[PDB]
Amino acid sequence: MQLTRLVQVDCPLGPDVLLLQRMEGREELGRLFAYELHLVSENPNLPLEQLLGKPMSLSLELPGGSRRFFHGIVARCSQVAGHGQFAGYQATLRPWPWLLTRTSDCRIFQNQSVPEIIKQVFRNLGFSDFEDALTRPYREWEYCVQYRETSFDFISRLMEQEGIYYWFRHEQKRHILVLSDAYGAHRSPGGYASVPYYPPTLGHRERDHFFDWQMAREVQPGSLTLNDYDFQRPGARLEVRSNIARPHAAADYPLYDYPGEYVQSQDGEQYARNRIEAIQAQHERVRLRGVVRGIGAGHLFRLSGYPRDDQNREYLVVGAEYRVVQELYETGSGGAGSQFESELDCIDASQSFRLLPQTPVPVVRGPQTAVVVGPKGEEIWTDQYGRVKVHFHWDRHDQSNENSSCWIRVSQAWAGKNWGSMQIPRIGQEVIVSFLEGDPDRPIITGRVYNAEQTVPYELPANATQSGMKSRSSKGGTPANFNEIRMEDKKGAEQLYIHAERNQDNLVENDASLSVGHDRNKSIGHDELARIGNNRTRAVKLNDTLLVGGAKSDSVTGTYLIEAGAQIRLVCGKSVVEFNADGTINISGSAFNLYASGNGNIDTGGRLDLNSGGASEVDAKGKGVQGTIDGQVQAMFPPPAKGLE
Amino acid sequence: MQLTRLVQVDCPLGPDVLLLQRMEGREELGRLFAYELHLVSENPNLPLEQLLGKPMSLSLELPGGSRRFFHGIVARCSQVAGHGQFAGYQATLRPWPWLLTRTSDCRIFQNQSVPEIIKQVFRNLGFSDFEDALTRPYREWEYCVQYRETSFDFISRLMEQEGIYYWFRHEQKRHILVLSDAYGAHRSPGGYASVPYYPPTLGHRERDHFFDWQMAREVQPGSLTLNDYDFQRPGARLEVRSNIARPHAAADYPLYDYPGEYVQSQDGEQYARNRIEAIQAQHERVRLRGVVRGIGAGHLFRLSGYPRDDQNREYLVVGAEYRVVQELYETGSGGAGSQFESELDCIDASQSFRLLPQTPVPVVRGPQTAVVVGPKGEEIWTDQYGRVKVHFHWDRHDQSNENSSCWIRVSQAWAGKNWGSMQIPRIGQEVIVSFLEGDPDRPIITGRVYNAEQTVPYELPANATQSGMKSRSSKGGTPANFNEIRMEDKKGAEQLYIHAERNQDNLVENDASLSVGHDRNKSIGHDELARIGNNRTRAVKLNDTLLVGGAKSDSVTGTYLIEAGAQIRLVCGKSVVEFNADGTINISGSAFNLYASGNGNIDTGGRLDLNSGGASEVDAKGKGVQGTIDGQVQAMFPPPAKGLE
Amino acid sequence: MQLTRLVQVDCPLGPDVLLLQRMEGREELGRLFAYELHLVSENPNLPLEQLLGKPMSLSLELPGGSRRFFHGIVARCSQVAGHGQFAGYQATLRPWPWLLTRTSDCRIFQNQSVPEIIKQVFRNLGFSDFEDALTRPYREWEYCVQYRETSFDFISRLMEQEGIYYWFRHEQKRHILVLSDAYGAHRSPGGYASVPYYPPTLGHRERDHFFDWQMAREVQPGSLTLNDYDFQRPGARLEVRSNIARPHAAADYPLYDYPGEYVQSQDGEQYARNRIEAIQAQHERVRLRGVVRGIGAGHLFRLSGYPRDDQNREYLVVGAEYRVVQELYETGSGGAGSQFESELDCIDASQSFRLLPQTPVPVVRGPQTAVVVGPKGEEIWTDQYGRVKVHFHWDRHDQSNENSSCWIRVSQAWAGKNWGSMQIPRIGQEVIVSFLEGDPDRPIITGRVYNAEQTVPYELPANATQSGMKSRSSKGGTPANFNEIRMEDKKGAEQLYIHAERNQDNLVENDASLSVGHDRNKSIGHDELARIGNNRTRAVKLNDTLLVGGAKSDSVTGTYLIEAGAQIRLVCGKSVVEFNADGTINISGSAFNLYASGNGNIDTGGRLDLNSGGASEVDAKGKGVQGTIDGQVQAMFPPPAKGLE
Ligand SMILES: [Cl-]
Ligand SMILES: [Cl-]
Ligand SMILES: [Cl-]
Ligand SMILES: [Cl-]
Ligand SMILES: [Cl-]
Ligand SMILES: [Cl-]
Ligand SMILES: [Cl-]
Ligand SMILES: [Cl-]
Ligand SMILES: [Cl-]
Ligand SMILES: [Cl-]
Ligand SMILES: [Cl-]
Ligand SMILES: [Cl-]
Ligand SMILES: [Cl-]
Ligand SMILES: [Cl-]
Ligand SMILES: [Cl-]
Ligand SMILES: [Cl-]
Ligand SMILES: [Cl-]
Ligand SMILES: [Cl-]
Ligand SMILES: [Cl-]
Ligand SMILES: [Cl-]
Ligand SMILES: [Cl-]
Ligand SMILES: [Cl-]
Ligand SMILES: [Cl-]
Ligand SMILES: [Cl-]
Ligand SMILES: [Cl-]
Ligand SMILES: [Cl-]
Ligand SMILES: [Cl-]
Ligand SMILES: [Cl-]
Ligand SMILES: [Cl-]
Ligand SMILES: [Cl-]
Ligand SMILES: [Cl-]
Ligand SMILES: [Cl-]
Ligand SMILES: [Cl-]
Ligand SMILES: [Cl-]
Ligand SMILES: [Cl-]
Ligand SMILES: [Cl-]
Ligand SMILES: [Cl-]
Ligand SMILES: [Cl-]
Ligand SMILES: [Cl-]
Ligand SMILES: [Cl-]
Ligand SMILES: [Cl-]
Ligand SMILES: [Cl-]
Ligand SMILES: [Cl-]
Ligand SMILES: [Cl-]
Ligand SMILES: [Cl-]
Ligand SMILES: [Cl-]
Ligand SMILES: [Cl-]
Ligand SMILES: [Cl-]
Ligand SMILES: [Cl-]
Ligand SMILES: [Cl-]
Ligand SMILES: [Cl-]
Ligand SMILES: [Cl-]
Ligand SMILES: [Cl-]
Ligand SMILES: [Cl-]
Ligand SMILES: [Cl-]
Ligand SMILES: [Cl-]
Ligand SMILES: [Cl-]
Ligand SMILES: [Cl-]
Ligand SMILES: [Cl-]
Ligand SMILES: [Cl-]
Ligand SMILES: [Cl-]
Ligand SMILES: [Cl-]
Ligand SMILES: [Cl-]
Ligand SMILES: [Cl-]
Ligand SMILES: [Cl-]
Ligand SMILES: [Cl-]
Ligand SMILES: [Cl-]
Ligand SMILES: [Cl-]
Ligand SMILES: [Cl-]
Ligand SMILES: [Cl-]
Ligand SMILES: [Cl-]
Ligand SMILES: [Cl-]
Ligand SMILES: [Cl-]
Ligand SMILES: [Cl-]
Ligand SMILES: [Cl-]
Ligand code: NA
Ligand code: NA
Ligand code: NA
Ligand code: NA
Ligand code: NA
Ligand code: NA
Ligand code: NA
Ligand code: NA
Ligand code: NA
Ligand code: NA
Ligand code: NA
Ligand code: NA
Ligand code: NA
Ligand code: NA
Ligand code: NA
Ligand code: NA
Ligand code: NA
Ligand code: NA
Repeated sequence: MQLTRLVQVDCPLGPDVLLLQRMEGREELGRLFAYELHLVSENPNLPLEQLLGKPMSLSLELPGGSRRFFHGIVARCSQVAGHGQFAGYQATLRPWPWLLTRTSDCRIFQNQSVPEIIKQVFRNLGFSDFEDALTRPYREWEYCVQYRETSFDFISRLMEQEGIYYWFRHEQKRHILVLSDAYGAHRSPGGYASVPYYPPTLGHRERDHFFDWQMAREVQPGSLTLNDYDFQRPGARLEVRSNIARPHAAADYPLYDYPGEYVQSQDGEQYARNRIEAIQAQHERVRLRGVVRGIGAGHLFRLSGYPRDDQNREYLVVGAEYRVVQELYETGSGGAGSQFESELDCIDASQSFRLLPQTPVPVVRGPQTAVVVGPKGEEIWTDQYGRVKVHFHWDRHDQSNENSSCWIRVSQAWAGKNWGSMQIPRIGQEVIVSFLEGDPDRPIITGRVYNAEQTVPYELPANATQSGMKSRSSKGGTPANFNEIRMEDKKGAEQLYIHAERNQDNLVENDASLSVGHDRNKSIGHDELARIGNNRTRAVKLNDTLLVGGAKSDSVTGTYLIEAGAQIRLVCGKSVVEFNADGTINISGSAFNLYASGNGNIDTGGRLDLNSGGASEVDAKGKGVQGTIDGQVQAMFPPPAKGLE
Repeated sequence: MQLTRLVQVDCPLGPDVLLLQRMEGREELGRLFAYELHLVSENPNLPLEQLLGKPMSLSLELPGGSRRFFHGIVARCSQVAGHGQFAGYQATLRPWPWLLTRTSDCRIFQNQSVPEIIKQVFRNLGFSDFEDALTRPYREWEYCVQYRETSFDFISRLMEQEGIYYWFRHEQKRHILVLSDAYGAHRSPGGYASVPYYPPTLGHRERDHFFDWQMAREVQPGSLTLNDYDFQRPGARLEVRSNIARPHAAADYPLYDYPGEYVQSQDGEQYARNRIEAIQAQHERVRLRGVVRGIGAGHLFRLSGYPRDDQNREYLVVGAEYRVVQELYETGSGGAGSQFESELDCIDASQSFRLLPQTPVPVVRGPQTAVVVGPKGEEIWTDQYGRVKVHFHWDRHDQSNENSSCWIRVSQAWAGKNWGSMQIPRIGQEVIVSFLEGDPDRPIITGRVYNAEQTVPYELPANATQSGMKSRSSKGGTPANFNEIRMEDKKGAEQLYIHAERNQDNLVENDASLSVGHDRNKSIGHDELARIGNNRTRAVKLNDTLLVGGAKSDSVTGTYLIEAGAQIRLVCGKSVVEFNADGTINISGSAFNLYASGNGNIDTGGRLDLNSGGASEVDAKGKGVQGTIDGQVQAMFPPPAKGLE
Repeated sequence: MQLTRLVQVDCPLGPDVLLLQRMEGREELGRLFAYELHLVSENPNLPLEQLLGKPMSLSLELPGGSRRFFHGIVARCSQVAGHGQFAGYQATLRPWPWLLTRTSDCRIFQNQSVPEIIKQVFRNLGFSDFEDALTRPYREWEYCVQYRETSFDFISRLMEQEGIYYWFRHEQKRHILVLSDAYGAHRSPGGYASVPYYPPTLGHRERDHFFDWQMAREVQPGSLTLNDYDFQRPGARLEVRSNIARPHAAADYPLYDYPGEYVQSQDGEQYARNRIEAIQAQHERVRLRGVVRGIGAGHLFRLSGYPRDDQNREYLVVGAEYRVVQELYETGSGGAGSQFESELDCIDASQSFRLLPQTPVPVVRGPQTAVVVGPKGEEIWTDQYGRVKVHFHWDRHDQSNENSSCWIRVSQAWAGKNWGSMQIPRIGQEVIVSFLEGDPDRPIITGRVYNAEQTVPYELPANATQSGMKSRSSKGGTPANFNEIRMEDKKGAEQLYIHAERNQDNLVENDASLSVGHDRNKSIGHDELARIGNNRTRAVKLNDTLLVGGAKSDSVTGTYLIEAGAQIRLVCGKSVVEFNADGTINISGSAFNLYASGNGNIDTGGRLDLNSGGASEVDAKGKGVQGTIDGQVQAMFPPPAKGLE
């Protein structure tokens, strides 16, 4: 209210009575300021329930001109027990981004740009009151991650990567964060555009102006060429360069970094461009002092007092540092501007501003594990390059699903040009994830692991000596639908076990050579057809045995030679024929029929005639009958399957 | 001894003569102090053999009260050649933990708590003279590692992780390190419990008290929730939170970190609790100045001079900073307390103390290798989750064995719910070990490697084109007991070789389809039994050959049809039967017998009669005899095995 | 030129007129100096095209003695607008290595030593004007990498690892960088070798000398033992120690680090030696002040004024810090040495100098990928330990080939003593490379990956459910010369497919047991020979069928028993024999011949006689003829192969 006169402070509560003596306000464009206010006043006790966590309003004035009325947060404050004759305080102010320093997350941003990624940490826990004075387009980040760090640390490092900076466009209603870059972004007052300069010849003057200049210049790197890798296009022209030479000795000495974190070429030519431009602020920076109360970090002006036709040009004030000083009364009615002071760091226009990086790159010093993800009913979610998708064990955003990550590559055992090893991670099983050069924005899947839900395949903690690979039917995980190859290396009990869950189809292009040292037992269920082109040879050192349980059937287009070295019997019920190596043919039946279309000869070298001689019976020796054969076949697999109870 | 009067210093050698003027002693609870002593004295030369590496004794006095007689180590000292009129020195003191700064290890601690882990680096190279004033229980660490770092750096970071701090309980006999936490741990003198406060109205007073207060306060993070991963229980409620709000604006803004390094839940609720509590020291800290010689870092007191009913409460002095000043003689007989000075940082009780972390977390910036271990006679030491145990190549503690590590997980190629790849590392062979997020307390096994003792399986540095897997018999490593699958990819000489060290058991659930393009040679040693359920079909385009070396035996329950398209001979020594497609049956023997139980018919379409006609002999064409057959069988494998000499 | 008198500065342009007042020159042996020159002069505008990037020449003089005429680079310079009454400037000088600070590379050095590795970054972008005063030999580095960092940062960290340091041997022609170590490397003037010392009793003297001493000493670590791993010799005595004790309390307290980055033993005993020696500079350092204008960092001298027989010995000045001061005219004709000042840090000889390390070790915080390399025509380049060679995606040095790297080990899935897994990376396919403990000089290959040129083997992005391994013919990558094992896990359509690109050779040591649940179809191209030692048993539950397309041939040394349970026919064109289980033998032909060498009997139990009875024809039932059999064989694989158009 309180127009007696003199001191008028509010927004959130500020007494008009409470006087101010000193301040000390540093800042840099793209950094926080701090205003070292030392107060003194009447009040003994005021609360802490807001004022420590909420604004103050300051009012710096160039009357008849660009008032600078201020409004910003209190973040550290104190009182002082030196004088019980009147209060004394301290009060350092810092802007609203500071209140994103004392905070911390682990959060993933996807398919967003790195201006409007920063809008959300603002908006979700804050206002819309910031502004946009950007002009070119930047990169729309596929996958950006605020890793472990503080939201304030997060936003600024990204702004620094992209050349965005900021300042506070000072407003009489609502405070403002100016998201900016380049000439056509900043702005300044009228008639004020050109500010004075004068050596105050009698020590001091009744006037506001400049009384100091210094132009410091260091040598700066000449060119920062960049390079990255691109597996999408593993042949492409990866290199990118930037160059801003000004004409002098020992200038164009080059820099070079690998991972500049780019995918597409032109974007890497921007990044080299932004980081090259920041370092060239240092090339030429200028140092001033004046008693003028209009300018501050971010402001543009033009100097006219220390002249050169085009030395003193446009000037963006980067870091204004200033002071207030007074021990003022209502005495000597009047009293005017009790002394002030300022100091300055400026630049130009065709020579433009960028921010120097200075922050640890979120320090992911080793691998994590993650669940390879997709909720129920699913088992396989890959892509064309054998990529999968994961949730890291830090997600308060979904029941991890196809949105938990970008696609992540897998590190196979053996991988070549459309040939080599492949086992893609199923959904729900855990992996090892590394990070290329340790960047939390660049996962890569580098191995698998077993846990309590995803348990080892075999008998553990027991047959450690077994090894192999066993798969699982997909869509349907029944604890035994699987193809497996398993080598067991336990002495005396070694084995190689191959299990085809359905069908097996072995193809050998030239020759094959099965050698078994003891026995083979082959048992096929329904049918075998074996076919061999040219010749089939079968040699058995001892007894060859064959039981047919149906009709046996043998066709030979030419000749079938049946040779014995002892004896040949064909026994067929009551009709038994027997050929012997001594040469005695024996035949028994129950009748016989002998027919020749043409002729028949029966001859000897002894006697023949007819009747009496051939045995009364040459018996079939028991076996002959069909029932007997049955069981020599059927003594097979008619097995039990009792049933449980 | 030397009671003239005035200055009385000893333990390790201190002259009574040698006067002291200045000191400057800073400390913080949980940090080292340093006392900037500038001496002057008689002596020109005294040695360096101890005094630089050993104590001094100081004596600060509040006579008629709490004397503070001191005893601590010298760690940096100097003399000064300004005056040959009397000596001048410097002497900065620091406590005994400093003498664990200039040291360094790489050592593993197992199944120990993180109070009494610190007891050993103390005790093994030092004393038992420290104390314990702790009250709650902390975590008993399964696996804790002092990685590369200094013993002083090791102990303090752990104390900082667990909320333990310290101070020195000042003793007239033997110096003391107070391992502490919470109210019921600290302590203080009597009647001294309440110390004075007075603005020394005539500049100065004949009295000891306080003459300054300042209560600085910053805004602090509102809550640090934590989260970790737990593969033992990969479904569990990992999250843990902590909260200490005091009522003000912009307060309850949260923090969040992942790996807080916890296994079990409650312990993570402590860690969030300890780290949240440290940051809330900064919330409210108080700054004092007095001329009183009783208090120091760690001391508790209660102020009474600057009052508020409950503003000035209990006060644990966190960091006392103080001064001595004198140029004193035995003149103006008397002379009293030549001036002193102190400064202070205090806290309360229901608002309790914790340490701010500030030390690099032992910087394991990449993987190591390690030997997977167990001394002789052993080959396989795993557990239920397919874990093994390693020694890292830095052990001066055992011939590495089952105690070298905690169990470490392995990174398989393919791992799923009781299905997937397994090859567990044998004892003696080397691996690659990564560290989760780069923490030296969290190894994980991530790959294998060959070395000079553990050599590549094949012909190296030669058949680079071969690949595969070969196992080894376990318990018995004979350079050829093994199951192997080996693909060789050299053009013209390609091969797939499968080797079963004992037994092979292939199971196909539906169908199988072996196609070989050239030849197969199958040779079984002892027996084959092949059985097919339904039908067996065998078709050969050209000559089918069979040699039996024993008894051939063929049974068919129904019909055996034997069909030829040219000719059928059965030759049996001197009895040869020959059926021909034109229809001429030829039979030769040495006798024949023909019998029919019932009837016999012999018919023609030409003539028959008896005798003269059938050949004198239709010869067996040489082959018939048993000796011949032998060699057609036996021309097999009766091989040599000469013998070596 | 300009001998009026007084001030004589040049090389690159320096006016004789332009006066100098202050300087402030700090340095440390093994670091850059900086000379804080504040100028004042006539000139308003001089250019910037060289002078900022090029030298100045200073001339410090001890007339009648060791002149110190200087010549060094300007790197940051400024002017000042305070006085338009005469100019004012600043000008900080720094040596020529500074101009390797504002630069950056990622470059590999191979089979070179770490003195003459530094020669090239010098020589390729600079002069030969440096010098060599080294005496012992150092390590010839197999593989050294300047990773990301600045050339100045690169050279100094390596010099610090090896104990080399430097200073500038000040020359009247051409400036000099002294690459040095040990006593016999430094040097100094004559008669000057011993410099004075005097307390300037009337405040000041007409003379140059010392007027201050201080000998500061801290306690230092007692011994730094080292240890590394050596897979070449995985059993060897890795440990190495160093020790320099001087006699005092709390001294011999040890250090220990693992990776000291050594291969061979003695070299690690040097590294422990160099790093132990640096820390023992701090053990004893000495602080001086004089008005003498001959000495500077690197200079050796001997003090004689503050005596002790052997306290004041040889003195290598490590860091001289000095000053100039004057506001001089040509007035009071004469005027002499307008005042100067210096300050000092010295050491000795038998106690020798080394550099303290202080630089981030190039921070490779995670893995890269790389192409495993060798240009066209090649597919496999390995060594004896299964190592390959890579180019990292940052090479501007070759079309990456056998010189791109040192040999790098691969991380197999399973690796043991001449047994275990092997798939060595082919040339052109990409890998994952980690770095042991994150050192850019120690790659290790830790996994594979697919990209756009090196594509997945199968149907992607489709049969994700298939897995396996497929190789490729080497020397000849035809998109189907390969051995493959492939498990397909899709329900109802599961399969195990084995493909041998040429030959397959399965060996089973004891038994084998093929069980197929449905059918087997085996088709061999040319020949099969099957042989079984003892007994072959074949049982078929239903119909056994055999078609021979050539000559069938069966030999049995003993007996062939042919048994039927229904009937046996042998049909051979027009001659059909039929034996039946009731006992009726039926024979039909077109003639028959029956012969017995000895006797013949034909008998019955009914009637016989001759003629009338046996059938007019028992027909062959159609099948008998050879054409029919043909197609029962030949209905096989006479397939089409139409042709494309
Ligand atoms: Cl009034
Ligand atoms: Cl108010
Ligand atoms: Cl600054
Ligand atoms: Cl008041
Ligand atoms: Cl607000
Ligand atoms: Cl879109
Ligand atoms: Cl969000
Ligand atoms: Cl763009
Ligand atoms: Cl607003
Ligand atoms: Cl507005
Ligand atoms: Cl091009
Ligand atoms: Cl340009
Ligand atoms: Cl990166
Ligand atoms: Cl591109
Ligand atoms: Cl542009
Ligand atoms: Cl008045
Ligand atoms: Cl411009
Ligand atoms: Cl930092
Ligand atoms: Cl849920
Ligand atoms: Cl979704
Ligand atoms: Cl499943
Ligand atoms: Cl099953
Ligand atoms: Cl044979
Ligand atoms: Cl008979
Ligand atoms: Cl019978
Ligand atoms: Cl006396
Ligand atoms: Cl003494
Ligand atoms: Cl502090
Ligand atoms: Cl004396
Ligand atoms: Cl002691
Ligand atoms: Cl226990
Ligand atoms: Cl121990
Ligand atoms: Cl507990
Ligand atoms: Cl003791
Ligand atoms: Cl005691
Ligand atoms: Cl619950
Ligand atoms: Cl609480
Ligand atoms: Cl961790
Ligand atoms: Cl729990
Ligand atoms: Cl509690
Ligand atoms: Cl006296
Ligand atoms: Cl309390
Ligand atoms: Cl640090
Ligand atoms: Cl031993
Ligand atoms: Cl043991
Ligand atoms: Cl073994
Ligand atoms: Cl063998
Ligand atoms: Cl067929
Ligand atoms: Cl005949
Ligand atoms: Cl014959
Ligand atoms: Cl003259
Ligand atoms: Cl000139
Ligand atoms: Cl220093
Ligand atoms: Cl002039
Ligand atoms: Cl030059
Ligand atoms: Cl050579
Ligand atoms: Cl080069
Ligand atoms: Cl050597
Ligand atoms: Cl030169
Ligand atoms: Cl020369
Ligand atoms: Cl030995
Ligand atoms: Cl020695
Ligand atoms: Cl290393
Ligand atoms: Cl060695
Ligand atoms: Cl030596
Ligand atoms: Cl004159
Ligand atoms: Cl010496
Ligand atoms: Cl640093
Ligand atoms: Cl090219
Ligand atoms: Cl080459
Ligand atoms: Cl190929
Ligand atoms: Cl093919
Ligand atoms: Cl059987
Ligand atoms: Cl008939
Ligand atoms: Cl017919
Ligand atoms: Na806010
Ligand atoms: Na004037
Ligand atoms: Na040039
Ligand atoms: Na679920
Ligand atoms: Na048939
Ligand atoms: Na049986
Ligand atoms: Na000790
Ligand atoms: Na008074
Ligand atoms: Na609220
Ligand atoms: Na042994
Ligand atoms: Na039989
Ligand atoms: Na043979
Ligand atoms: Na140079
Ligand atoms: Na005198
Ligand atoms: Na001792
Ligand atoms: Na090419
Ligand atoms: Na034959
Ligand atoms: Na057909």
